[PDB]
Amino acid sequence: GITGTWYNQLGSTFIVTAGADGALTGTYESNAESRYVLTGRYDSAPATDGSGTALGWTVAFKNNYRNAHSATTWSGQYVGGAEARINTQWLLTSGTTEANAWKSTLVGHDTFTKV
Amino acid sequence: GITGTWYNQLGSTFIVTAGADGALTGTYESNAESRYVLTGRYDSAPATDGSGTALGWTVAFKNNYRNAHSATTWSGQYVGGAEARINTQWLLTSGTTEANAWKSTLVGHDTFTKV
Amino acid sequence: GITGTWYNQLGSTFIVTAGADGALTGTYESSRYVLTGRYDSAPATDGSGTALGWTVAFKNNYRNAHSATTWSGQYVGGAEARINTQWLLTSGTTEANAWKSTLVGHDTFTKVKP
Amino acid sequence: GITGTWYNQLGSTFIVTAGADGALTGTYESNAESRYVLTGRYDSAPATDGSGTALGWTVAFKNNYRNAHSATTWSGQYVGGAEARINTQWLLTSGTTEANAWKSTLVGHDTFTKV
Repeated sequence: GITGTWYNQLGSTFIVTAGADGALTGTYESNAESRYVLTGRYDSAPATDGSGTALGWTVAFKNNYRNAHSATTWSGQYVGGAEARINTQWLLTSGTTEANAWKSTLVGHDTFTKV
Repeated sequence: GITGTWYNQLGSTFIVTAGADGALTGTYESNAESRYVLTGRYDSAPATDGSGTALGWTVAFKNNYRNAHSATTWSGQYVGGAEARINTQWLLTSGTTEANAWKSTLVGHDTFTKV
Repeated sequence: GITGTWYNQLGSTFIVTAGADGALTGTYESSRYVLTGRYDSAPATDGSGTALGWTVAFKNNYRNAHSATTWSGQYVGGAEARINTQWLLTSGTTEANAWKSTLVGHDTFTKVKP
Repeated sequence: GITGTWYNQLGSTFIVTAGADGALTGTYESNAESRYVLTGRYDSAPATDGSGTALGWTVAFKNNYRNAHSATTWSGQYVGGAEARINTQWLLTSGTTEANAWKSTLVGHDTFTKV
């Protein structure tokens, strides 16, 4: 149930394909200039006791039009049902010098839904 | 630079290839039963001011022999500098029922060297 | 403002007093546990929220989970006042297990109970 | 073993007193202008299994001389011995309008020593 289009609570969209071999591939859209490659992995053989399915993905915010010198990783789980959701925590890291490496990484969370 | 074999503090091993317009491919190891696919992205065109290179990757802990029902993401940066390092922060999510979701994610930090 | 009884999404109760010097004191029920913390007693005019944080160690007369949680976040006043936080829960582990010592999560607190 | 003067890798210094039933009280500094109150809690009855002692504390970055409109919380554990250390992860949150809340919280790690 992961394959498809997902929307977060504030304008972002991603299209993902979940491969048989646990791969996650797609596009993240924040114009073709706000589109980025997404790649990741997911548990292709989860438990059927009501647990969600573990997954993660990465976007590096560089495309042929712009480069924010920053990458985000999302770690979380897919939960199906009538109300399917991907609940995540993410880490945003920017390229800094050594002296500023202390302030390099933001942390947040994101919920994605199919509508 | 990023391409190579890296080791963290505890002793795990990650072999990565940096290619494409920023693809990260490879394996994580902690023997063949401990090997898992890794996938991520990186800033293929970092700043020229001495900043590091942002990157992220994902490992889902399922292979042909084992399934921990969980995935880890590393968010961080590559420093070419003195000895090259990758300094990361990570999130490990496990699939949980919805009632135990509050304790699904661990957070920690990892430094990699080619030594 | 911040002073009052707060509840998170999971029904836990946070009774806190905001002092005039930026101290936060009170009690947390996830019986009760002592909480202490700090807040910005003079935030920005500009519509910014108020930065704050607090800690609870999960030890009282009944039980001891050998753990402490810290919440860091901000208060946003409004028709619906709310406190948006990220938290870190650290348990005592041996050295070899330290890598799995810390959970991370997010709590939203509100003056109305779920 | 917690009561005293602790130092992180970045210069920063913290003086804490551990009260008998779990209180942590002290100052965080790096001159008066750079001095701020800290308060936290610790497990006043740790396990005897050689596990460490859980604690946490908070500093809000406001004193009589300046206001960063920020608060940092440290969550971690005291590890005793000759090489006594406090290992932490932290969250730094800044006040932000609702529009900039995604980028309000920094995450990182710090290690404290008695020397």
